[PDB]
Amino acid sequence: GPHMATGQDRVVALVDMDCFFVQVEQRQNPHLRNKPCAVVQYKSWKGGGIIAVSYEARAFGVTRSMWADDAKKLCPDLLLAQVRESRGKANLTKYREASVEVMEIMSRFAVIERASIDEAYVDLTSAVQERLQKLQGQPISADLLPSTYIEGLPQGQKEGMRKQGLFQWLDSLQIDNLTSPDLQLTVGAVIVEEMRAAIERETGFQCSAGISHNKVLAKLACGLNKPNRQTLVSHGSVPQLFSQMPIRKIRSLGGKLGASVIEILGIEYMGELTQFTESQLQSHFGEKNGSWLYAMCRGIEHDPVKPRQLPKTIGCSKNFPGKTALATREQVQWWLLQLAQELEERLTKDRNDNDRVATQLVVSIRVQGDKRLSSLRRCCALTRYDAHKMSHDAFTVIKNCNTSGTEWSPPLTMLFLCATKFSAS
DNA sequence: ATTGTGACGCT
DNA sequence: AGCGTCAC
Ligand SMILES: Nc1ncnc2c1ncn2[C@H]1C[C@H](O)[C@@H](COP(=O)(O)OP(=O)(O)OP(=O)(O)O)O1
Ligand SMILES: [Ca+2]
Ligand SMILES: [K+]
Repeated sequence: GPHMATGQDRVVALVDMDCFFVQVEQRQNPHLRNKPCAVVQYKSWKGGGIIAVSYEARAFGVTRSMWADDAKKLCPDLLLAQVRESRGKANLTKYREASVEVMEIMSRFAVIERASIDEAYVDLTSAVQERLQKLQGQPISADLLPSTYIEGLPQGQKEGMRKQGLFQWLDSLQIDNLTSPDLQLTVGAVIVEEMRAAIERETGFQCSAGISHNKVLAKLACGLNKPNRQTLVSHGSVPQLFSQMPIRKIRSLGGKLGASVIEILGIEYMGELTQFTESQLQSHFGEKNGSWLYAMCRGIEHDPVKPRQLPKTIGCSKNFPGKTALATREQVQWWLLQLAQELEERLTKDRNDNDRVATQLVVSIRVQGDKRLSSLRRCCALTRYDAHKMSHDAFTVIKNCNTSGTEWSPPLTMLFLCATKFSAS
């Protein structure tokens, strides 16, 4: 009743750069704009691996993690841009720098949590209060929400329906109540329209966004209307929305845990979780997961938007699949050097830009025929930004994995160097 | 022969 | 600490 908290205390947005690496390449090369096109890493094995796909190309069935030769079968006019190669591996610097452009604009409007290179959560609660007090009672015009969908409306041409739903929502709004969660979300959506307009004006990049009361709903909302649109998911919209939502679509339930929720409880949709007590869910999935599931099938989640615009780790990884697996000492040392040199370059830039120094080096490897994605993960001290020293230390840390009697066996299928544990500098 | 990231939880 | 999960 009156004491049941409804998770309506915050306004949270999730901003997601539409096919980001593709947009970066389309900005640089106008011949790629408004065409079916994709970004690929490497080129020899089956044309290279596709890692990003424009919406025009998605219409032909082109997806990430598909070989370029196969994508060309689906879409023979597909245009491709290749990731830069430096020191023998893919180098994502162009995309990291573009991401910083976007994140810096978002940070003007509100505090952000960098979730990935192309995704950030936005805490809008204080921004909405400020904008509400600046309104002082006037309603919100549809003209302030030109790309917003209201999930679940209209009820009772795609752009025509978008506007019908928005009109239903806005006519229903009680603007006089400065504490109405639905009003707060709507003002959040106005601010996100402005943020998205600023991103596009100042970078050329388009994005989609979700606006709701927490991060999981904001992420779910963001996915409902792409590309270049934003979606408001109100608390009231959750029962219908969840009633036919596959559990795997909710952030963190797309893996083994979600599969076990489905198998153990015999359900398919998020909304079905409401039938179970909190103790029942904790009994199947643990105290933390159980309480989380109990609240989140009701639209409630408390995970904060962390004030963190920079990555916490700086990592350099390369797979050596099939017959490219590393089999000699000279090879392992040469690739550790290559990785360590990219890492030193990025670390020196990070120290200059962000006033911090990493203090721990994580070295990880995969060994041929090992079922796990990482076979070994050991850490050593990171005391100066020197590629030769880091590569020597990584070798020293992994060298007892060699079971030979100048050869390396079993062959190595992945090397990974990661700088972690930053401290202010 | 999805690769190259990056965040967080468990024990 | 090292390993596992999840997503991007
Ligand atoms: N597995 C991956 N390997 C390499 N890069 C990836 C991988 N997954 C995603 N990315 C890269 C390419 C994307 O441009 C960028 C953002 O990822 P993601 O948001 O999932 O898709 P996207 O931005 O390309 O399209 P959209 O969000 O519009 O559906 O990160
Ligand atoms: Ca994206
Ligand atoms: K993303």
